[PDB]
Amino acid sequence: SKIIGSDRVKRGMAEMQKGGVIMDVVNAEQARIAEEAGAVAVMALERAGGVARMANPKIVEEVMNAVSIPVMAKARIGHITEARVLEAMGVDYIDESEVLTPADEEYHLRKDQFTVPFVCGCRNLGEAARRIGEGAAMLRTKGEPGTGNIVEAVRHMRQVNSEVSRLTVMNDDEIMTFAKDIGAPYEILKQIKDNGRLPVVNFAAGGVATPQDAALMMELGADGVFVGSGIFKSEDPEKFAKAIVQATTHYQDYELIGRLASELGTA
Amino acid sequence: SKIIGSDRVKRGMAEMQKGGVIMDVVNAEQARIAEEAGAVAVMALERAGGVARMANPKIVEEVMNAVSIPVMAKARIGHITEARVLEAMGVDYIDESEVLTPADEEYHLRKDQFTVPFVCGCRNLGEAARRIGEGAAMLRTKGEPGTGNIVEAVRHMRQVNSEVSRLTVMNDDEIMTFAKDIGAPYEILKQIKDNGRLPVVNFAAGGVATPQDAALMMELGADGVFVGSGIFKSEDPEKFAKAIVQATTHYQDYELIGRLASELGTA
Amino acid sequence: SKIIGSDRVKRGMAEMQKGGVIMDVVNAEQARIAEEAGAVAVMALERAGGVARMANPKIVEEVMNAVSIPVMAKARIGHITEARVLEAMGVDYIDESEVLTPADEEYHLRKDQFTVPFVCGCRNLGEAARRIGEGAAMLRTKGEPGTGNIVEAVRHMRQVNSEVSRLTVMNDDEIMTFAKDIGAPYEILKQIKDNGRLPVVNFAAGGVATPQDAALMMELGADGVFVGSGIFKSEDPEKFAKAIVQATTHYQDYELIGRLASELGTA
Amino acid sequence: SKIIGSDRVKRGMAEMQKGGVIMDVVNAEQARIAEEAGAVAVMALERAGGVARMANPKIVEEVMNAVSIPVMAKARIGHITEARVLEAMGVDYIDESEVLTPADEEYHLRKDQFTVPFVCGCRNLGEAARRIGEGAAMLRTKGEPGTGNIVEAVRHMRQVNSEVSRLTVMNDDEIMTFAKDIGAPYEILKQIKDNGRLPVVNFAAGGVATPQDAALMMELGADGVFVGSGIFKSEDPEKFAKAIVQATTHYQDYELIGRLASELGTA
Amino acid sequence: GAMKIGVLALQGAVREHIRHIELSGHEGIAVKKVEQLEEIEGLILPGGESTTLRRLMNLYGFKEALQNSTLPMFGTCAGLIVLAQDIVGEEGYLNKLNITVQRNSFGRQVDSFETELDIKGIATDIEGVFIRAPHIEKVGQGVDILCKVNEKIVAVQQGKYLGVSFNPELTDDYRVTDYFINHIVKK
Amino acid sequence: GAMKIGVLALQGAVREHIRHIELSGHEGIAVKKVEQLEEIEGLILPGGESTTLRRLMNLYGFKEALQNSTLPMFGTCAGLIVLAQDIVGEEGYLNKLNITVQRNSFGRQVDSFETELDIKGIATDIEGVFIRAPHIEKVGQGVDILCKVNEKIVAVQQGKYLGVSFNPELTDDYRVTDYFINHIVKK
Ligand SMILES: NC(=O)CC[C@H](N)C(=O)O
Ligand SMILES: NC(=O)CC[C@H](N)C(=O)O
Repeated sequence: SKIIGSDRVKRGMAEMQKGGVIMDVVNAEQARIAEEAGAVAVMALERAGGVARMANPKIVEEVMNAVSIPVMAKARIGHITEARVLEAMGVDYIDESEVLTPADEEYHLRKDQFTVPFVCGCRNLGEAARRIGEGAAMLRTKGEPGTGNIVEAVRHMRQVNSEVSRLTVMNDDEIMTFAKDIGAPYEILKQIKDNGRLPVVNFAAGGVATPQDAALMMELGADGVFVGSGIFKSEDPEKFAKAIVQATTHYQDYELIGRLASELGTA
Repeated sequence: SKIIGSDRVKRGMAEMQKGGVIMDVVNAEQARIAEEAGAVAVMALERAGGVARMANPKIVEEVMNAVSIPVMAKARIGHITEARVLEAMGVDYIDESEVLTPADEEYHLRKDQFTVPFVCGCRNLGEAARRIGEGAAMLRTKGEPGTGNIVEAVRHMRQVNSEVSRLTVMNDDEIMTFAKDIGAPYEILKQIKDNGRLPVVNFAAGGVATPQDAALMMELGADGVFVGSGIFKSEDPEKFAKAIVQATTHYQDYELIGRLASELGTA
Repeated sequence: SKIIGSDRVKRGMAEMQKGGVIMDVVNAEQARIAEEAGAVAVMALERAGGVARMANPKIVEEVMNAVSIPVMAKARIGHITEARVLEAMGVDYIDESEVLTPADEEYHLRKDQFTVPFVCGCRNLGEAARRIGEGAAMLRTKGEPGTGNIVEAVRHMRQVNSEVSRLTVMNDDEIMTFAKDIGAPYEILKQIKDNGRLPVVNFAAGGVATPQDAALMMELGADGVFVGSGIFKSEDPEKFAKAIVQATTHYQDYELIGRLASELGTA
Repeated sequence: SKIIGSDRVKRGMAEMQKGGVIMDVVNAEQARIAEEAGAVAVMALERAGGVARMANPKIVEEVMNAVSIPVMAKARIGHITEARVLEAMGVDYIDESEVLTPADEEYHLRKDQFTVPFVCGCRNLGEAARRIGEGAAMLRTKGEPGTGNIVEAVRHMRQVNSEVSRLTVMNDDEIMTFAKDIGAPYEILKQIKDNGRLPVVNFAAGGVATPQDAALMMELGADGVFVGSGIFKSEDPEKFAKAIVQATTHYQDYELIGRLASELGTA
Repeated sequence: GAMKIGVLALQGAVREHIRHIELSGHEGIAVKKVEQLEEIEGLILPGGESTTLRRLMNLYGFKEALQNSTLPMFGTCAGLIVLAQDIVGEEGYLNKLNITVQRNSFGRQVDSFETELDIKGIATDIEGVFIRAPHIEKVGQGVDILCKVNEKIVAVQQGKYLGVSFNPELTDDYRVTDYFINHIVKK
Repeated sequence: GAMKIGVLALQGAVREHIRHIELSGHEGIAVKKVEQLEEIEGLILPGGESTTLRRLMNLYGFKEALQNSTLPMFGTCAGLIVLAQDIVGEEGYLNKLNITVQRNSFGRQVDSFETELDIKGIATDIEGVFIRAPHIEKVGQGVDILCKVNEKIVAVQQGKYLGVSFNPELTDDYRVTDYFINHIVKK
């Protein structure tokens, strides 16, 4: 028939997204550059100074009508009606983002009620498994957004990777208490060990600011790169985004990465 | 065909056991009294003085061949081969009992690998849900065995009952973190809320020593009573067990309970 | 020529020892029973009451001349001349045993200087790797000797097994600090990951007292069983040792284990 | 044939570098001054104000094409692709530098995978042995870069020197736990005691700012001097660098050092 | 016997296509450089973002190398777009399939779906997953129409070229890659 | 083609023998019950404690089943002792090899060693490991003496039976098991 909303579709939308970089975008003209630079998707957003909300539907529609690649918008943590409004607009992905000020400091969104896939941040296997249990269809590292410092992205990626690698070879008798120790749903950990890998795609997000530490994320095991607004803080955002795409796709051609870094020259 | 080992069979063996009392037994002649007194099953066992193990298979077979009601034996916590040996003997139920000295102070048994149903002790919804996730097919209160003090049985029963009643009417948005707070499998809590009751039978066990606090357990919401060796510590174990059966089945005929208590007269 | 003392010979003496049980022995007549019961080796020893030393060479020679299976003796921790004297007598294995009162509370023996293989106790991958680095050619669990309580043996076995399983699939970038975290030689951890298994044989030792928890050790991943003097504390030590051998070799024939347990009947 | 990448070549590149000073450099003309002043190598770099990264390959190539002496560049801690890009450019040495913002706050680089030798900072024998185990082919003191205060360089040099001198005469029985106490690979400590000296070259780095405390480093046991801002923050970098070279090579001609100090006269 | 099949590893679900190649009894090669094209006997253009894939192919000589290559090709979503001669609203890329294809014919991801597909010559119950999938608007001469959904065709085959709008690599059913390798590359 | 070879998994280095069987291109079966003897075409009596091995075989019908079995056998240390017809100081067990063997001819473990062995018909540089190994005192009619060490023979072959005093399973050299499977079981 038409099995719309099945978990396989939700997570396949992101599983056939790996290998590329999603750069965020403020206006239509930046989305043009992002599309023509090789981005696999754009993160439509509007902007320690106040309270961050959803980006106005007008600006999200402006970004949507300008590109043919998928556009994803950010919603507040646990904000039901915000995610519902973003779903009504046809947004391809909602980021239950901790970057925006949360709306429910205790309970996350009920992501399995929606027909639009969600992406959430994680710092260890516990948070990742909890987000998956709540219905998330994609994962990224929390990192340190707006700092250009890759330390937190590396830490979170390595932590979750080491924990899932431990679980893939962990005794069946010890899994339950393990789920009790990291505060994770037990059936999800059993499914992790059965499949042998993380049941969903985990991207890198946060301190990515150069092609070097963009290729480093793929070298470390990430499936893709979430890049912030630093692209449009350089002297040439077009060449910067192009170099980020090149370094993300060919993360082991070191002479290519060196040339791309030589071309760029900003903070 | 022959769908043997399905979870429904495991937990139905105990679901069509509620309303009766299971008293433990040391030898065949005590099992005779237990059967002819109205017990629904017997707990075969051998004996702060040392380390408690499995009751010798010889004594378990002696108890088995003496009665037609189901006989259940106790195995050490996390003891794989002990539970396997009890399974090979055809024992109807294995009690992953904390009364015996544990064998794995960290990890419980992998109960879903066995084809024999298990019964485990619990003190709150967390431990109960963890035991269910590990594959337990029956639950009882930990209580205070060997003391005749009903305080702990009452406390555990009331705690688990209040927690499951809270979960039956708890918001769907709040369940996940709830499972994180009590350290319980999340899908099991969702199934609890969906079914509206505890997915398995919960008996009382511990301080039961008189017909009064045996009927009190049924008044509190328990489905049955686990009675220890105190029956054979009275002047007339036959009349004592008969009165316990009567008070368990008619836990609201207060004049009957009064007469039965008047008949008995020991510690 | 005659490559005597090579590490492969030291650890092969124990690698072709797995699958059997080594029971300790006090006098020649107990060693007769141990040999004729199926033991793979005997632990010659003499005896919270004082200071434990080496068993008198006279009693070790008495045990040696009575059996054709290998005999191993216990030496104090870090006691150089004690291990040297045991080596001069031709003892097949020296147990740098924490059961005896240590001689060097800071530094263990320099085991790679000897031509006789050593066996040491461990509770985690750290202690095991440290003992291997010092030159140990065999490992056992510290457990709780003289208590009959299997809890500590289970805990140590599961801990070391889970840690080595984690290391076999651990990222190459993370191993070094891992060795820093558990206090282990780094090259030994690299060799563990390269070989895919623990580079030496790890036996169970301590709370083993029944055939059930003797087969449980093999079920858990142990390669063999170290049994204490409890064998000669029963009514029939011959049948007890025979049943321990049977349960160690066929640790998954549960009806056989049940019959052997039915035969035995002591504390 | 062509045994390229052998550890002896890696560490010989630095072993035949001792006795001279490596001063860092920003642009080609400063590398000209460094070469014409007697420097044995230059440290190409670009710049508590932000996050420090790799120096742009363009500026590294500008420094490379300007001098015939070896040029070394700095990479972030644990930054795989950064060190790989510096390796692809032919840089003679990569400094896994703690001065730059790290990229992996937990795990250092896997230096033995590279064919280019690495230099790392250390403050005691523990850190030095850990860096050597990870594959470092040169060591320097962490010091206090950018302060001109020699206290930390003296402290680190004296600490590592006293610890290696202790290890050279330390009992063979006590080394293992020693490696456990300082958190160091045990085989590396055994190799240290066998060779009688540190298996690699240890330079001074940090508070070097005058010819006096540049000759003091050689007097203390250092094999060379890493100079940061001590030259390119004075009024006359040419004469300053020349005097530093002279004082480094003749660290015991005190009248010469006095004359060189009389010539110089800035902060 | 064991054939080496290449998957364009520039972007997209390359691991799934390599797994499905390994399920058919052959070896998979994730091709990122043009030289590797000389080592494979067949190429699979995997599912991903057609814009990113075009931008990556235009920058490493992949467009000229694949426009002149005599290698048989199997394009899924995006790969079908890359293989087409014409694209509604845009321009054709590799010009391998004499068809006109429109991108994102259905709704966005909130309108992606799964279904059963009866592909002519393969199977009657292929598990097709459509994720913002295109549809083939028009066919040329010599293009066999293998499968359509609501008069909108989604699976075609022209000689040694195979194009599908759905992504079979996301499922456990590997019959499409098996058919491609055994009846196109092996011909 | 792929032959199933059994290793007596009662006690001893069974994992090493199974690994060496897998290195020769065949499947290994760790036999613990008599019934499994009906599923293998060859048997390896692994190295271990001959006393424990005898006690285990005497208790599950293994002695009677193997004394009457027509299966070819490869005995290492202990296995050679079990296969012998006579044992100095004791009594013969399976009575398969017409030889007289003495247990623990060398010193104890403080006298175990490694060496190079030139086995007649296999290789000239077999890596032999002797761990309290026995030696064959006397041979009968029809017993080929394949290898001797210090005038004390340690490797013999009688028809479909192969006996060695050393343990090749502890090394990475699998030529002995390969020879056994390809020139004794395959005959
Ligand atoms: N392949 C996909 O993910 C479908 C959407 C994509 N933008 C395309 O049409 O090529
Ligand atoms: N196989 C071995 O470990 C050698 C010693 C053993 N007791 C025997 O002679 O059989």
